[PDB]
Amino acid sequence: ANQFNSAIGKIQDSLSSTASALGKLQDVVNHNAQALNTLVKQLSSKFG
Amino acid sequence: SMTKTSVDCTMYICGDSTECSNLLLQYGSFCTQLKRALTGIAVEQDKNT
Repeated sequence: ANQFNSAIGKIQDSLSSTASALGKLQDVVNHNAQALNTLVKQLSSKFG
Repeated sequence: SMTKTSVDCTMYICGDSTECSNLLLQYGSFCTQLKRALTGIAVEQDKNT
């Protein structure tokens, strides 16, 4: 009970201080955001 | 892992002429997506090792 409760408390302190562990899920937002923002800039170019 | 390659937009399409690069900027982001896709392969080839 000293080992298990202290090990799960380090997980809660790491996710609050550092957001870099969730950055694999942040790329899934960023792969969808950079695909939509590049697709809407196709109308500005004159295509020849 | 595979062989990591990179393709330039300027040297492959244009022969370093001034008339080729003027009409290349009207096409825009066509080779910008193709350059960053091969960059994203070469990051993941190092993650496989």
